[PDB]
Amino acid sequence: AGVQCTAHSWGPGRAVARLPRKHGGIGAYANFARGGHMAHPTTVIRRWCRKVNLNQRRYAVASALAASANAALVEARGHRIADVPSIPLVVDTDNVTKTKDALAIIKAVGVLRDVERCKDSRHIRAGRGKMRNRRYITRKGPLVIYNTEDVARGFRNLPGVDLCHVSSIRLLELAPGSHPGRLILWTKSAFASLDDVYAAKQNYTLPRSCI
Amino acid sequence: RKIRRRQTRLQKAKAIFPCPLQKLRPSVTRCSQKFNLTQRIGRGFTLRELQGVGLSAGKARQIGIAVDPRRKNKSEESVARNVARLKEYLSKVTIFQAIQHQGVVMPVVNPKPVITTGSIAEAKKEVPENLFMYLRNARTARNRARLAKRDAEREAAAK
Amino acid sequence: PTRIRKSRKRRGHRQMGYGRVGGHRKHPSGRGKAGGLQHKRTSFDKYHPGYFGKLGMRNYHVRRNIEYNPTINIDKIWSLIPEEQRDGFLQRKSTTEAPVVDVTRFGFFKVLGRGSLPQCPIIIKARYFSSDAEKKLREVGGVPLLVP
Amino acid sequence: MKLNSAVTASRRKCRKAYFTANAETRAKMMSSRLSKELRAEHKIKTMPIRRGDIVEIFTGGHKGTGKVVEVRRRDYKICVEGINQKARNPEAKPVPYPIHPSNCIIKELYMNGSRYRAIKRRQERNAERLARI
RNA sequence: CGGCCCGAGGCGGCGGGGGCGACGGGCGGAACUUAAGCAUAUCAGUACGCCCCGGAGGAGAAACCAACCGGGAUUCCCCGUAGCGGCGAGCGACGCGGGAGGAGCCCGCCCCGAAGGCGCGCUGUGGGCGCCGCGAGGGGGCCCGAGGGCCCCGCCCGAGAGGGUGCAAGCCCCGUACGGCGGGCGAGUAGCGCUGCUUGAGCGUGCAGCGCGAAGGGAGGCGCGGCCCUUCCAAGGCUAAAUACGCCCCGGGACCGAUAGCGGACCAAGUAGCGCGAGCGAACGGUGAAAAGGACGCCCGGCCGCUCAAAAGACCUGAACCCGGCCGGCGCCGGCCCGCCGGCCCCGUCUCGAAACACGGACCGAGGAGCCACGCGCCGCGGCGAGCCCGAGGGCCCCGCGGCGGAGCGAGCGCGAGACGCCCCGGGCCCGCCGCGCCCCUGCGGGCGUGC
RNA sequence: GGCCCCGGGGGCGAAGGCGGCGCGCAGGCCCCGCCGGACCGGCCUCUGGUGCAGAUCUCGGCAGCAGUAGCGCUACUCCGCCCCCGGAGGACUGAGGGGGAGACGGGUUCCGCGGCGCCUGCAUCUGGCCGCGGGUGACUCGGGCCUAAGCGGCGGGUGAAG
RNA sequence: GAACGCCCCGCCGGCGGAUGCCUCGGCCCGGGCGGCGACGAAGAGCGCGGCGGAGCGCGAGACGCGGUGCGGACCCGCCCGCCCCGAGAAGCACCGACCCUCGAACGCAGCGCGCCCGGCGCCGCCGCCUCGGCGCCC
Ligand SMILES: [K+]
Ligand SMILES: [K+]
Ligand SMILES: [K+]
Ligand SMILES: [K+]
Ligand SMILES: [K+]
Ligand SMILES: [K+]
Ligand SMILES: [K+]
Ligand SMILES: [K+]
Ligand SMILES: [K+]
Ligand SMILES: [K+]
Ligand SMILES: [K+]
Ligand SMILES: [K+]
Ligand SMILES: [K+]
Ligand SMILES: [K+]
Ligand SMILES: [K+]
Ligand SMILES: [K+]
Ligand SMILES: [K+]
Ligand SMILES: [K+]
Ligand SMILES: [K+]
Ligand SMILES: [K+]
Ligand SMILES: [K+]
Ligand SMILES: [K+]
Ligand SMILES: [K+]
Ligand SMILES: [K+]
Ligand SMILES: [K+]
Ligand SMILES: [K+]
Ligand SMILES: [K+]
Ligand SMILES: [K+]
Ligand SMILES: [K+]
Ligand SMILES: [K+]
Ligand SMILES: [K+]
Ligand SMILES: [K+]
Ligand SMILES: [K+]
Ligand SMILES: [K+]
Ligand SMILES: [K+]
Ligand SMILES: [K+]
Ligand SMILES: [K+]
Ligand SMILES: [K+]
Ligand SMILES: [K+]
Ligand SMILES: [K+]
Ligand SMILES: [K+]
Ligand SMILES: [K+]
Ligand SMILES: [K+]
Ligand SMILES: [K+]
Ligand SMILES: [K+]
Ligand SMILES: [K+]
Ligand SMILES: [K+]
Ligand SMILES: [K+]
Ligand SMILES: [K+]
Ligand SMILES: [K+]
Ligand SMILES: [K+]
Ligand SMILES: [Mg+2]
Ligand SMILES: [Mg+2]
Ligand SMILES: [Mg+2]
Ligand SMILES: [Mg+2]
Ligand SMILES: [Mg+2]
Ligand SMILES: [Mg+2]
Ligand SMILES: [Mg+2]
Ligand SMILES: [Mg+2]
Ligand SMILES: [Mg+2]
Ligand SMILES: [Mg+2]
Ligand SMILES: [Mg+2]
Ligand SMILES: [Mg+2]
Ligand SMILES: [Mg+2]
Ligand SMILES: [Mg+2]
Ligand SMILES: [Mg+2]
Ligand SMILES: [Mg+2]
Ligand SMILES: [Mg+2]
Ligand SMILES: [Mg+2]
Ligand SMILES: [Mg+2]
Ligand SMILES: [Mg+2]
Repeated sequence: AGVQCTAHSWGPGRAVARLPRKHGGIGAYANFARGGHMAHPTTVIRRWCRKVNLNQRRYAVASALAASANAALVEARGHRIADVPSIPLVVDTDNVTKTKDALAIIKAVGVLRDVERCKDSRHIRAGRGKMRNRRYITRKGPLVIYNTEDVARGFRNLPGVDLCHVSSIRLLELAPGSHPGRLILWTKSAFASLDDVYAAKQNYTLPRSCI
Repeated sequence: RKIRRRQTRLQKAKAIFPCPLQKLRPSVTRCSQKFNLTQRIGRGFTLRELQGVGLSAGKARQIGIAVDPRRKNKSEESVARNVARLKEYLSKVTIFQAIQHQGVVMPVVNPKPVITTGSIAEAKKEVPENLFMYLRNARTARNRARLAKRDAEREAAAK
Repeated sequence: PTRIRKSRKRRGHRQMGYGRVGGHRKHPSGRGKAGGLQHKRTSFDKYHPGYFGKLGMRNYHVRRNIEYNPTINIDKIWSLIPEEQRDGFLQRKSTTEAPVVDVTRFGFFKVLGRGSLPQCPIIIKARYFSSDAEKKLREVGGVPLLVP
Repeated sequence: MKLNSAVTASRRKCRKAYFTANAETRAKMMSSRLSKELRAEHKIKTMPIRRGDIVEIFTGGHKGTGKVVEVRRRDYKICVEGINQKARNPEAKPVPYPIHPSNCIIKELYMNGSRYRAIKRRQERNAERLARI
């Protein structure tokens, strides 16, 4: 881009500035010329990824989970927890396959306003981003973690809900916006296999608790 | 690329069910002085090793064993280890709801070293009193002989 | 991140920290390491002794694993023994039951003599020994052995 | 959430698909409801619009019922009878205000052999689905 | 006059030729540039020119590596210094180790001799993913030109990816989730001498011309001659996979948003136009929901008014510079209500020194210049700590070798550190390199000391 | 990337434009009135092609100067009634022609009817301009044939090839 | 003094096309595919619509012809045409044909000519027909 045309400087003595010019006299090949190249063109060899040690990744997951179990950081993160029995919220659901029954459980436990918060917040974003396949924004609600129980087909449709199998937990889902305290609806089996998961992590011990 | 290769080996596994993806390969010793005491997977079994158990090159190839007629054994322990491997594999093979083995067949494992015991008295008779002097004599054996010859030549020529 | 860097605190300053009398030009000293004997000799002599010239014999192809040679000190010999049996070996020091340590199994060839050993007999099997390693071991009642 | 990966969720590609569509797709794109009575009778929810159908309009500034005189497939609109721009003369001709087919419910259908057959085809397929579910 | 040998014209069937901005193979082959000059060197075995295939190609089953308690055709990925060099500037492989993939074979020679593919051949044949289709579920009241808006009460949801519709729609329409069909072993050779190119290959890495020219031979990173050892069989041939890639089709994106992004978003861009020619090469996107794209009347283009929410009338909004008509008055800072008094050289730049008769700059808008990759040093912070570690690869999760650190010193044969100390600085002593008393065992070897 | 307490502000009027007050040392921010007619943000964390008076800068528009400088080939006049057409007068080109025709180059400029939006540096009712129709006929003229100076081809020869 | 010029105390007009919002276009990554030609390619010229300039398409069978399936009311203007339990407009997919001049370009040439009543280019392989030689022999 900018370098397919043919241009050379005219030199001094013709009462014009010394940039390269196309046959005819039009400016070219400068970042300050219309139709010139970039001063420093962008290139795909930019280092796009970054490295993190394995302990540090695990420690981030565990600190995000620790944050998830506080009735103060969950309320200060943004969710609606006024009518919930407990913040470590373990509910036996068995198999939910109909959105109507999944909504029924969420109501019967008390997470109905978080999902209504998510549902009534869908809008069109403020900028250029709506020409680039990011037209709508919705807020985020509860995260359901499951182990042995078919639930995704009953929970997925609901606005502001995400699904996570307990053996592979995602830090970007635990701390959306890089803010730690997410509201988590736990299946009984997932909440009971958590310690087994940390035992399956090999030559790993959890960091020391402090004051 | 990771997904592409996984799809290719899945297709091949279906095609050749219930054979394994891999051939039986021998256990061999790594080449350096630095990698001297541990084993790894080789290319094929020697004809001496096959003569150990009976099979011919064609017959072993048919029942699924890599055969390398260019390799030659370097000792008798090589043979004993690999004939044990062949013999045990031929034990564990069936020939025609069957089970398709995965990964490398009979992986090689290198055990961690354990500690042993003994007697000071029987240890001592194996070594002289001054081991460092013993070793130093062996280390400098050749150089001293050249110097000795040079001295004897000095005196001989100078009569 | 571009937004925390020195270069953008210089918007509206004409020259960008490079000076008005001197300025920013292409290569006012030359490219690379050139000039080390002529106009950079003060730098090269202050900071890089023995950068110019030749030293010693040359080998047209070095055998890396021939010349490889790992080593262990005698203050490390007792940590190759697992933790759960040293207490017993120390309590029942025996001429008839003595711990045997083979250091080529752990990947060392020569045994040097830095440090000291606990008061307990022990056989050590290596491929070569140093004089005071032998001295200290035979002083605590151990035996040096040569292993194939 | 979509799952099928041969189908774009790209606004540029979707808008270019909506324009520059071929005639059969455009005709299918120009559908409308059947009324409740025809829904009961034919057991079908939607049909492509046609000349000779009687349509009842809402949600617009031109509300009424009339017969489909013309179909403007380039524009995706339909010229209905009686629904016009307010003219200037007392004499001058009518000029149709173009209605978009999704602003209507079809009230009475033009029938012929092809219409009958395609409706029965669609019923049998919906029955296959209802037997599966 | 017939056969065999070496040729000539014609006829029949079959094959070749040209084409491509990549990837691949074979040749020929620069200079700018760096060395702060410049010849060797570097750039670069690159640009460019010529030839040749394919869907890949090339390479390939040891005249290999090694020195081990040894491996074992080819390709590709991870990993890391021997050496070359105005020994300057610069340049630079590889084995061992961890993975992807894995596959082996036959001609000449020798035996049979036409057993063959029989108008030939004994001058030797033959055998040993794409195509279909169904597809749920919202009203009532305000108001607007128009309800996808506001208020209140609901349904579908394996479907709340999205596009359209007169203003933000799961339920107005297309789609979206859930499924069906196809499915006995190679001669003008190897090698050698002279010369030219090439390589990290250094008294030769690989190639070539010419002269000479073998029999058992080749190799073991320093030459010559002799004796050994270890390991292979050149001068003939075939071969899948793991690997690389433009055009065109398909999907995605923290990318650009009309002077940007391709030169090219506009029914007619490599177009119009320019050059004898090789070749050079623009500018130009947007009415309105609907063309409803402008009634009637009056003067002789204008005025009235007409469509429409609105002229938005050749069209979205419609800034600046600059200008015309009406109205008011006659440079910055400060005091005072206001035309007085006081202060005030043209900025930017190079420079000892600029208001300079030093240079740039009529005005206005939009654009316009320390970013990225790799390497080196130091500092800060996080995790773990005599340890540490998302190689490659295999099943935002799980498993995963090197490597670096842990001991130094010496050209090298090689030898090889405890004794003190909150920390820092100094002293002392220990290890190696260079030298020297004395004692001895297995001896130009061990021990014990002295010195810069 | 998040939050914005029954789920952030918007045709009961978004972004932008033109004037005016207020806050801040300042970079700047906030509100009101008029235009406009569909999108926009405050706080936390993340990213960069991130801020103009100058470069004889690039592209576009455009002022004073200014109603300024400027508009060879002897020549027109009267009437019908324009530099066009007609009649009458007065002149010119001066047979190496401001005449009549070909070769090359141009390519429809040719003809008839109609016209004045562009052009015809003044005008035009003129026209090589614009619209619509038309138009070049060979035994004997030329080309086709012959050869000139030349150019190509030739079993082959040479070169890494072309 | 007026006027010219200048500043704006405000109200309207011009000229110009910035800013804002929008986007059937670019660019980057990944995945497919890897499919031309003497049976005449790539490319070039000329011609073809009822009223037809450009671009797409097509080739004297020319803005297209036929066969098999699907589809089922239109065909941008003016005209035609179709309309129906099949009578068939738009549209889609495969398959069969037509396919002017030049071009690897093939009777010579490039627009003009032939030799002969089939037709008439170069190289190579295998066969075959007809032949030459003071090659070797008979
Ligand atoms: K260029
Ligand atoms: K200049
Ligand atoms: K200049
Ligand atoms: K451009
Ligand atoms: K770690
Ligand atoms: K993590
Ligand atoms: K904005
Ligand atoms: K500086
Ligand atoms: K300086
Ligand atoms: K310089
Ligand atoms: K330089
Ligand atoms: K340099
Ligand atoms: K130097
Ligand atoms: K030297
Ligand atoms: K070259
Ligand atoms: K050069
Ligand atoms: K030079
Ligand atoms: K040079
Ligand atoms: K040079
Ligand atoms: K050099
Ligand atoms: K060079
Ligand atoms: K130098
Ligand atoms: K494998
Ligand atoms: K609608
Ligand atoms: K020979
Ligand atoms: K030779
Ligand atoms: K070299
Ligand atoms: K050298
Ligand atoms: K010679
Ligand atoms: K050697
Ligand atoms: K060598
Ligand atoms: K050598
Ligand atoms: K351009
Ligand atoms: K200056
Ligand atoms: K100067
Ligand atoms: K000066
Ligand atoms: K100045
Ligand atoms: K100055
Ligand atoms: K002056
Ligand atoms: K002056
Ligand atoms: K002056
Ligand atoms: K100056
Ligand atoms: K001057
Ligand atoms: K100057
Ligand atoms: K000046
Ligand atoms: K790491
Ligand atoms: K030394
Ligand atoms: K950007
Ligand atoms: K003037
Ligand atoms: K006329
Ligand atoms: K040649
Ligand atoms: Mg210039
Ligand atoms: Mg550009
Ligand atoms: Mg300063
Ligand atoms: Mg300087
Ligand atoms: Mg000097
Ligand atoms: Mg130089
Ligand atoms: Mg080089
Ligand atoms: Mg190949
Ligand atoms: Mg070289
Ligand atoms: Mg552009
Ligand atoms: Mg406007
Ligand atoms: Mg000037
Ligand atoms: Mg600007
Ligand atoms: Mg910039
Ligand atoms: Mg400046
Ligand atoms: Mg005269
Ligand atoms: Mg004329
Ligand atoms: Mg004029
Ligand atoms: Mg004649
Ligand atoms: Mg045309």
